[PDB]
Amino acid sequence: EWQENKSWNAHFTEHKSQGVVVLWNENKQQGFTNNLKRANQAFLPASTFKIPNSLIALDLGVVKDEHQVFKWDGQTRDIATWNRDHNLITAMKYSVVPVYQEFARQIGEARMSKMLHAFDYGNEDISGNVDSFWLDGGIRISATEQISFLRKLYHNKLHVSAASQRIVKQAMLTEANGDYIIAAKTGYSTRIEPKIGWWVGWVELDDNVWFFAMNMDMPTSDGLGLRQAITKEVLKQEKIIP
Repeated sequence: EWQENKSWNAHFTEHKSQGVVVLWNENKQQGFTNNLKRANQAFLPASTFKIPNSLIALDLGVVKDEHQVFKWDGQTRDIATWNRDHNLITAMKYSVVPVYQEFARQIGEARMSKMLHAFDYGNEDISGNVDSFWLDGGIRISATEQISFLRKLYHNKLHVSAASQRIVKQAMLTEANGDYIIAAKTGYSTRIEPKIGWWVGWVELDDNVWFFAMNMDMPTSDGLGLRQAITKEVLKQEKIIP
């Protein structure tokens, strides 16, 4: 049910990179990766934690819906797109950390901990500050664990409302055309070594769904475009996208 495909290493080597891509074929119930060991290594989730954070904040009524406006607190920060008003759609699109830090404080430690246990998310450990544990605390998740969590979200089987799950899946929409749809989230963990980049989500076709999770070494921010580019080279090679 898990097969290793070392030919995908060519895509990492040609881009002067090191990492893992994991794919799951939903119709055939089979997994594929270039590296079984790194596929089961657990890291900080960084901004991929926006998926479970959104679901918990909607189910508890901390966020009313995808149109509610969260006003800029007034403080300038290094990322320009953060210095304005946002809704859930634009906060996910531009990875707006301060909006999600406010969500976490309103949820509080006790509810965050007990809701994550329900989703069986990684090592289920939230030790550290209630508003940064996913950036520099004790929570850890592997690429094969991201896939388990995403399949449950896709089939509306997490223990929250169907409506909450549909709103978060809409907010993950990244790309669509006549050939495929991609729903996904990026991450970048820089506070604790080793510094890594993430991309997790799925490709919906007419007759099948392909789940994916990838992470890669990211010693500096110059390689961030490679999260998406290396994943799309694997998808083209396997004939999932043209």
